[PDB]
Amino acid sequence: PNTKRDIRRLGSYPVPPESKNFWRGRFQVPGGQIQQGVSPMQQKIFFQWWWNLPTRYFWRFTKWSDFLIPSLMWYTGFLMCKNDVEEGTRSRYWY
Amino acid sequence: IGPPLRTAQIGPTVGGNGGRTFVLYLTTTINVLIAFQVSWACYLQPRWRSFRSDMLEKFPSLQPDMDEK
Amino acid sequence: YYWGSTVTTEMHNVSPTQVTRLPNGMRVATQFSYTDSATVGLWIDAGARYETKESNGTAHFLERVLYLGTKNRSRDQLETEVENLGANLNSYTGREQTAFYAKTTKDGILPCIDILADCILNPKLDGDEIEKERVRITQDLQAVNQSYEELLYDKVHTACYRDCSLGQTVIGPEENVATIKRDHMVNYLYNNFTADRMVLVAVGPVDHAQIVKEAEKKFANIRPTAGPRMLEEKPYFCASELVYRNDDMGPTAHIAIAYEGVPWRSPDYITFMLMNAIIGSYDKKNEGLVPGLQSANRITQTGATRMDVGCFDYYTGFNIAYKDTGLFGFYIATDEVAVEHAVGDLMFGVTSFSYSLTEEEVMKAKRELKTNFFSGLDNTTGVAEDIGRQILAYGRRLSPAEFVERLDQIDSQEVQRVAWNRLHDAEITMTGVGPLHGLLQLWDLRRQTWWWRY
Amino acid sequence: KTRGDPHIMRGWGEYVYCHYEHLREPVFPRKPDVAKGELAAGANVTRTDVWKRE
Amino acid sequence: TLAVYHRLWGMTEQFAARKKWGWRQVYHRMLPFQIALYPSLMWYLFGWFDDPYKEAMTLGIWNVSKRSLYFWDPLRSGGDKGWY
Amino acid sequence: SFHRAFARVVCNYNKSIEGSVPWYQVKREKSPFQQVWDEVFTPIWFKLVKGPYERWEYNALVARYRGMGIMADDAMNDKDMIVERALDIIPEDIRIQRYRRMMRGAVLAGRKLHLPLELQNYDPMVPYMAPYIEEAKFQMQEEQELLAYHPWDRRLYTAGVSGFGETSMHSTFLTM
Amino acid sequence: FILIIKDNIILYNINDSINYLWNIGYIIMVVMIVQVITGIIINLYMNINNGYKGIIYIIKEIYYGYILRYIHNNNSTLIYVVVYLHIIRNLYYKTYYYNILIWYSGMIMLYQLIIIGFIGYILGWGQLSYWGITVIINLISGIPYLILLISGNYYITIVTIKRLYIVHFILPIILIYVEIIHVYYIHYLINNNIVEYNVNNKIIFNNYILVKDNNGIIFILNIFILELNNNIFIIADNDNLIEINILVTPIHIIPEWYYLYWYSILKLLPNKYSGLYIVVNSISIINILSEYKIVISEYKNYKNIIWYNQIIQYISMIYIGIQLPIIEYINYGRYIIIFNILLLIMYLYPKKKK
Amino acid sequence: PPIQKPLLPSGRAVLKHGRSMLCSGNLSYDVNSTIKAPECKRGMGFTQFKRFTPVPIESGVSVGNRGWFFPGVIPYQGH
Ligand SMILES: CCCCCCCCCCCCCCCCCC(=O)OC[C@H](COP(=O)([O-])OCC(O)COP(=O)([O-])OC[C@@H](COC(=O)CCCCCCCCCCCCCCCCC)OC(=O)CCCCCCCCCCCCCCCCC)OC(=O)CCCCCCCCCCCCCCCCC
Ligand SMILES: CCCCCCCCCCCCCCCCCC(=O)OC[C@H](COP(=O)([O-])OCC(O)COP(=O)([O-])OC[C@@H](COC(=O)CCCCCCCCCCCCCCCCC)OC(=O)CCCCCCCCCCCCCCCCC)OC(=O)CCCCCCCCCCCCCCCCC
Ligand SMILES: CCCCCCCCCCCCCCCCCC(=O)OC[C@H](COP(=O)([O-])OCC(O)COP(=O)([O-])OC[C@@H](COC(=O)CCCCCCCCCCCCCCCCC)OC(=O)CCCCCCCCCCCCCCCCC)OC(=O)CCCCCCCCCCCCCCCCC
Ligand SMILES: CCCCCCCCCCCCCCCCCC(=O)OC[C@H](COP(=O)([O-])OCC[N+](C)(C)C)OC(=O)CCCCCCCCCCCCCCCCC
Ligand SMILES: CCCCCCCCCCCCCCCCCC(=O)OC[C@H](COP(=O)([O-])OCC[N+](C)(C)C)OC(=O)CCCCCCCCCCCCCCCCC
Ligand SMILES: COC1=C(OC)C(=O)C(C/C=C(\C)CC/C=C(\C)CC/C=C(\C)CC/C=C(\C)CC/C=C(\C)CC/C=C(\C)CC/C=C(\C)CCC=C(C)C)=C(C)C1=O
Ligand SMILES: CCCCCCCC/C=C/CCCCCCCC(=O)OC[C@H](COP(=O)(O)OCCN)OC(=O)CCCCCCC/C=C/CCCCCCCC
Ligand code: HEM
Ligand code: HEM
Repeated sequence: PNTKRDIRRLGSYPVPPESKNFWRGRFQVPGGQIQQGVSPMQQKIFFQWWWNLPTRYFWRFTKWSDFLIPSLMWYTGFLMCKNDVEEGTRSRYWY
Repeated sequence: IGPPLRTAQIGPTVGGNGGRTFVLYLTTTINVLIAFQVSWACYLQPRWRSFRSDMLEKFPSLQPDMDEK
Repeated sequence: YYWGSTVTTEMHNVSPTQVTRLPNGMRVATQFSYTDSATVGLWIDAGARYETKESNGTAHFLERVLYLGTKNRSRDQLETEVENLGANLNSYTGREQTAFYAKTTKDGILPCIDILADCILNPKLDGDEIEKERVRITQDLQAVNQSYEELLYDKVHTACYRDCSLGQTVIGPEENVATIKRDHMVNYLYNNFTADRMVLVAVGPVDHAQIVKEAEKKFANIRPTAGPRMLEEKPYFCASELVYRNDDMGPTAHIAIAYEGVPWRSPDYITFMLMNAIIGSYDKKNEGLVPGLQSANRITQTGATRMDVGCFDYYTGFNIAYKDTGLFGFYIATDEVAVEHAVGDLMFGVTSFSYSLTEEEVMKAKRELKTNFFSGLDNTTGVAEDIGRQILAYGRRLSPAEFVERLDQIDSQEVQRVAWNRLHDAEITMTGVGPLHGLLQLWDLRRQTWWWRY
Repeated sequence: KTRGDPHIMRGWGEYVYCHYEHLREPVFPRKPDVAKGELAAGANVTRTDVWKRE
Repeated sequence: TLAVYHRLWGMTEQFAARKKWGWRQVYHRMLPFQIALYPSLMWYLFGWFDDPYKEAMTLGIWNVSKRSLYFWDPLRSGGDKGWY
Repeated sequence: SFHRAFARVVCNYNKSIEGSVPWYQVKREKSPFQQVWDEVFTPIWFKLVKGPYERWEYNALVARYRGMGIMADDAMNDKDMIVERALDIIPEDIRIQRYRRMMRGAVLAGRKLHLPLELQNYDPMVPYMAPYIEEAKFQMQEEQELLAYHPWDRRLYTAGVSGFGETSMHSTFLTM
Repeated sequence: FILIIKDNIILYNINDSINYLWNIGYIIMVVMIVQVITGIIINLYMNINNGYKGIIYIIKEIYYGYILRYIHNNNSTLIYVVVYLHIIRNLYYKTYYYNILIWYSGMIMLYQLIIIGFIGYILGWGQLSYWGITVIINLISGIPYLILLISGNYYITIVTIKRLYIVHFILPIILIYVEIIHVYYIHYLINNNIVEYNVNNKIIFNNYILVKDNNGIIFILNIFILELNNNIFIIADNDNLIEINILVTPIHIIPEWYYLYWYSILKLLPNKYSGLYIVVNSISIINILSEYKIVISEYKNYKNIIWYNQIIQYISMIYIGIQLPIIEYINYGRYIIIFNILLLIMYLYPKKKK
Repeated sequence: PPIQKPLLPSGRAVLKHGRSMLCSGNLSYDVNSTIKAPECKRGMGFTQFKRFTPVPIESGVSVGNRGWFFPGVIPYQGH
């Protein structure tokens, strides 16, 4: 569950037995907030995928480029071993 | 009304986590013993035997073959 | 483990208690104090225990009527004389000991000896006084007019000591109270209030020689001795339940659980005093500087956490000693639904003395035991009670230094040895009043005196 | 630019930048230099005399 | 008064040593349980050992002659070579 | 009894190290061997490996925080008890902005978006939680020492709690 | 138990910001059910006296028995792929840092799964099955008379198959029970998020997360059906369709792909016992990765270099297992093992202060 | 030796508000005195069991609240 301060309830109505987990994830919101939304039945349901598509893949690739140098080094190890194996076999067996 | 007043909890707020400490101690001990066994058998043991053979080159400590112990 | 001696130079700086035996056999004990007030009284070895089943209640009746006039004086004259001296005559009667003392100014010490001697030796047990007191005693005898702590204190003795006179109550049964007459009281005075069983205790700006001279003069005609008391076996401790299940007296339940204790003169008595201090006492309405949730007392701390509410509205340990037996246990006043947690926690605490008691808890308890004892000796009446009770119990008064010397030797290991011998896997008695659905059978509670762990 | 020091921690192990740890303090903690701006909170206030003015 | 505070601060300096001692005392109280654990193990593992170790482990009380009249291997009842 | 002898050894040893200065408060001079190692290995290692690697990781972390619009101290998880105890006592104005920053970050991260660059010019490594983390550690150390210096015995599996120390009911599998 | 279902499915709250990597656990639970169901059905027709002839009988004579045979074999491959990906996921986000109880409950299911899968492979009763168990059982030849008690004879026989079959039938049912302890700890100890901190953006599971989880599990099903019916990936070695010959060894003796990592560890280290112990080390050492840390941080969302090297290290070790015991491969494999040890030490060690 | 005081020390002021040593009556027997010797209506001894706190018991009043709950709120399964 969340912190004791967060899950401390203001109301005295008992927690229903089917909502135990729901009220253990309560948060104590400081300063209030305004939440707004619209039913999906009155919205475009696929455009956001297209609108966010290029930025999603740009940030994905720039993060994954951090593994470029490690992967090249492992790949360099993969090549050396493969060709060290071939030379060893030929030297030991081939005439 | 208003935001709730600040108040510190009455501790202690930790404890009762002994089963996790046992798992830590148990796992560290096993892996430490594994380290000694692996290091001894894979590296130190063969080198000791090679050193033993070198001393045998002296031939004054040659092992009897009729000992049939 | 031994951590040193806690005796100090100040403990040795106390006026000595001088005890002398008069020729008739009355002991006279005095301690000088730099006070303007004094306490003089007679602590007599007598009580309900030494009464027979038919006469039980006579001693209490006599105590109430003793100050209601004498042969020489009258109730109005006696009350007037004491008031003119600026003093107040007090008295009490217990199962094994009785006292008749006067709190007075310095000039009234010797006059009060005369009044107390006249009351004890020449009581005018007028029939009218007896009949009026019979009405008062009868009302007192009703259970509705008694507190629940008083009821349980009597019922603990009734349950534990079924075979001997210690089970008798001081007030007595209503059948006896209805029939007591002057002759009963006159016989009790003759048999029990004898010189060999009396101690004259004077504490204040007093001189031992002067008190002795007055005592010999005023108690000259007291009966020197009475026949030796009957020889009896060790009082048998009966492991029993005596529970009054009443669901029409509100939410609070009162429970008392007892173990067999030790006599006054036992070498283990001071250990049982310390164990009583370790159990301690707690009150939700007087928590003190330290809250229950952060208490050093282990019983208190674990109790305060139960169900986020606490399972002890009130509890106290008790250690009751008699000449040849004792009772050691705890008393609880708790919510009905909390009784199983409360008895279980206070029994787990007593069982812990036999297994896992820390040096820290013992050392804290020694200091709070010493604070309680020394603070009780602050006023003259406190000193007088201590002198009189101790001389009756031990034949001598233990000095504060001696008490500390013997307490220094007791440690966690000594508590563990005594508890293992006497309290571990021991028989218990349970007594109760109020809504006690949660209280289990005696055998179930008697299995909590030992642990599967360790 | 940021005020953090990239090399605040040393030795073997996976890199990490953070400001806080769980370790215990000594009963006689180093006296903080509040005159220069150092923070005084916790043991360095209670078990020291930095708070004392003249 | 600072001296008093120094003493009050310092009375818990050795917390780690005191908590170690506490657990060492819990472990001391658990050592007696070995008296039943070890014999129970050897009791369950007795059939695993070889006969000469069975005899030594029991100080010679158990031996081949003590095997049941109807040994679980009937060809070895009365000895490894049978009764006769 | 050997336990009694062991108990005396422990008592005497601990009595002989009371008031000892902690290792960190000693004025320590490096040995003539560690000084040589610091003269040779440390400078080259910093220039070629440690310096560049740690700058690379640090600069990435600052960018990640700036993209979410959060501070470094916002990133602390309240499953850590010191963080939870510190968060109990932070003043309301600090609390309000911390919550708003953390909410914006999660929305941005969940929707795979980044904070506009117009709002990214701030230092994310300002240690605003430091006063309260230090107070919380002090409170917890006092409680550890004065109230938890021994493994206490309690009645087991009673009142919803195992009796092994935890204080919340129904907080383990065996107390369901 | 309709109010327990409602508290853990209908009104169960989860963060909105989780990725599809949080859908892996749901996939494991569903495919696990399928593997148990298809196993029970397969045993209605299977012959334990000759597993070789039972498989042929199911494939040819039973109506749609080929579906049962291939689903059970191929779904076991999917169980290990999804479980290993779940392990990689947990390592990447360091979910073990605070939710260690969840990690412990999971590792138990991992240990059980290893035993379940191996014995099942033996039930095929082919060349690799017979020779694989013969090789592995010899590892415990040090313990006296232990091999005889386990095998029930001096060589592997139908006696061994009968007893291993009971373990294969029952142990998976126990694994399902441990899945309830795993879900209990997940619901009590709230799940981690893609961000380090805890934020107020949770939504109910049934209306949002379950729809997304079904989309993922249907996408994995489109791939599993292609493999199931057309064998686009070779996931079962062909050598297990050869009848057992106890006198002649097969060309190579290797387990399924999902045991290759541990197989190579043994094949690499010279001493047999050392190889077994290093196998023990890898699974146990990852249970205490965060235990020695002292700073207030979960090491989350850095560049995760050590993580990536470790994942590639698993892949390379798996690759070396496939190859013959060439000397050059042995040398490189040993370097990888040493490299893996250093990576783990990086995880464990706490940092000093400059 | 005998113990003459309850195991739980009062910790409160003996004298009542506005009343001094001079005008408090006799603290040994005065009804309003906080240290008056209890009357042995049923005999001496029960003071070892007696609760000396003047406030009446409020059954089930909470003392185990660490700040996790507001007054009047019922914990459900400890949370
Ligand atoms: C070089 C050689 C090296 C060799 C290597 C091997 C070394 C040997 C030892 C290995 C095993 C170590 C065991 C550790 C025990 C730890 C105990 C502990 O502290 O627990 C609490 C502790 C929790 O800590 P805590 O929260 O601080 O505790 C406070 C709470 O009070 C705690 O309370 P809580 O409730 O929060 O937590 C309790 C927790 C504790 O449980 C666990 O977490 C699991 C612990 C046990 C693990 C499993 C052991 C299996 C091994 C034995 C079996 C072997 C069989 C062999 C047979 C061979 C035959 C041929 O959960 C439970 O109790 C769950 C119980 C569920 C029971 C359900 C039963 C079914 C329903 C009821 C009955 C049936 C219905 C009725 C039917 C009636 C019919 C009519 O547990 C953990 O955190 C650790 C869990 C284990 C993690 C993994 C350990 C790894 C060990 C390192 C070595 C691994 C090597 C690699 C192995 C590879 C295998 C393939
Ligand atoms: C580097 C610097 C220099 C280093 C210097 C080192 C200095 C130490 C070495 C020298 C030690 C000298 C010891 C002097 C002993 C004095 C003895 C004496 O006068 O007695 C007074 C002494 C104390 O009397 P007390 O003052 O009343 O105090 C009572 C307490 O016991 C008092 O104890 P406590 O309260 O302190 O509690 C601790 C307690 C208890 O402490 C412990 O037990 C420690 C437990 C810790 C956990 C251990 C877990 C298991 C670890 C296993 C590791 C295995 C590794 C293997 C590695 C292999 C590969 C390398 O310790 C003892 O009981 C003391 C033991 C004294 C020695 C005798 C026992 C030693 C062990 C023998 C084992 C033999 C195994 C053979 C295997 C064969 C295999 C084929 O008497 C005893 O209690 C001693 C006996 C204790 C029981 C031992 C077992 C007896 C078995 C009897 C069998 C009967 C069979 C009958 C058959 C009948 C058929 C019809
Ligand atoms: C060549 C031959 C060689 C031969 C060699 C032979 C060697 C023989 C070895 C024998 C075994 C030695 C084991 C040594 C471990 C030392 C670990 C250590 O340093 O502990 C310090 C550590 C203290 O840590 P700390 O951080 O200072 O403070 C802990 C708390 O956070 C805060 O602490 P706190 O003190 O503030 O909290 C208060 C509370 C703290 O309480 C705790 O810490 C308790 C934690 C929860 C325990 C329950 C876990 C849930 C159940 C798990 C098992 C599930 C399945 C069981 C049934 C399966 C059936 C199929 O303390 C107490 O309550 C004090 C009294 C405790 C005893 C109560 C007795 C009644 C309950 C019985 C259970 C506990 C017995 C003692 C522990 C036994 C350890 C083996 O204490 C513990 O580890 C506590 C015990 C937890 C582990 C229990 C494991 C039970 C056995 C499971 C099976 C294991 C199989 C694997 C192989 C076993 C062989 C190695
Ligand atoms: C070569 C290597 C060897 C390695 C050796 C390793 C050995 C490990 C053995 C583990 C055993 C664990 C036992 C724990 C028992 C339960 C926990 C406990 O003590 O609880 C304390 C708690 C607390 O007790 P308590 O002390 O609070 O008691 C308060 C008051 N009373 C006594 C009334 C409850 O005990 C219980 O409440 C549990 C009930 C009692 C359980 C008694 C033991 C059960 C024994 C089972 C019988 C079958 C055994 C068959 C064995 C055959 C031989 C192989
Ligand atoms: C610091 C000094 C300590 C010692 C102080 C002095 C007092 C103790 C000294 C004891 C030393 C003498 C030990 C004699 C051992 C004889 C063993 C022997 O011959 O066994 C043959 C037996 C039988 O041998 P066998 O297997 O060839 O049987 C042949 C059988 N027939 C004849 C029918 C063909 O061997 C065994 O059983 C092997 C195991 C030996 C037993 C374990 C070791 C000896 C234990 C001695 C225990 C002593 C306690 C008293 C007796 C207990 C039993 C009732
Ligand atoms: C030779 O080539 C090689 C291979 O191919 C052959 C490999 O696969 C491999 C890797 C292989 C592996 C890592 C796995 C190998 C697996 C093997 C050998 C399995 C052997 C069979 C068993 C272990 C079956 C025995 C079953 C068990 C002990 C249960 C296992 C699960 C456990 C212990 C977890 C918790 C315990 C349980 C679930 C048991 C529950 C117990 C009960 C319910 C009992 C209740 C009893 C009562 C009275 C109530 C290598 C290294 C290799 O070199
Ligand atoms: C809290 C959880 C507890 C779980 C406990 C699990 C159940 C434990 C069951 C204990 C069983 C004890 C062993 C029984 C063996 C029976 C022996 C017997 O009858 O012998 C049969 C027969 C006799 O043949 P003989 O011709 O006389 O020659 C044999 C050699 N002298 O064969 C044998 O004796 C063979 C016995 C082999 C036993 C091998 C024992 C060693 C096994 C190691 C187990 C390690 C387990 C580790 C678990 C770790 C979990 C984390
Ligand atoms: C996670 C659960 C399980 C997995 C990993 C698994 C794994 C496998 C494996 C790999 C095979 C052999 C594949 C092949 O023949 O090449 C197999 C065979 C078999 N399994 Fe399972 N199994 C599991 C559960 C079960 C269950 C619950 C049962 C029975 C109730 C079962 C019954 C069988 C049977 C009868 C066979 C022999 C048929 C065969 O030749 O495939 N399995 N198992
Ligand atoms: C039979 C195999 C297992 C199944 C059924 C399974 C199922 C689940 C499910 C449903 C979740 C919750 C949703 C999710 O995060 O995807 C989860 C969480 C988790 N699992 Fe598993 N799991 C299995 C194996 C494992 C293993 C072997 C480990 C550890 C090596 C593990 C560690 C975790 C962790 C740490 C989490 C927490 C996820 C988080 O915090 O976000 N699981 N698992």
